[PDB]
Order: sequence, then C-alpha cells, then structure tokens
Amino acid sequence: EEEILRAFKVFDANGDGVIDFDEFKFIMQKVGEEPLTDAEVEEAMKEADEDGNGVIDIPEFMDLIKKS
Repeated sequence: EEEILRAFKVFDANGDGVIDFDEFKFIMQKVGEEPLTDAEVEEAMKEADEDGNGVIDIPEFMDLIKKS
C-alpha cells in the first residue's frame, strides 16, 4: 500500500481515484504551461491502461505491477 499508493495516488489528478490521458499530459511536469516530449507521456499511459479506453482506476495499475 505505501508503494502502489505512492505512485498511483500521487498521480491521480482529479482526486476522485481516476487518471485519464489528457490529465496525465497536464500533471506530466507542471501546473500551468506546457514543457513537453510526447514520447514519455504516451509510453507511460499505454503501459498503465489495461482496457484500451484511456482511463485508469487504481485496481488496473496494481494488477499490471503486482501480478507476480
């Protein structure tokens, strides 16, 4: 819970428990202006979405890391 909550619960942009692709682009570096490389943000959200919809709740993230 310290490991998985550390990474996903810090990443959760809205504070309700879900992350989307465009809000991942928002939280990527900043709070305001854009300072980017698309490859980092695109690779990270492709690795984290299990369903192909473009949204993530904590249960998805923890299954793709913790399965073993």
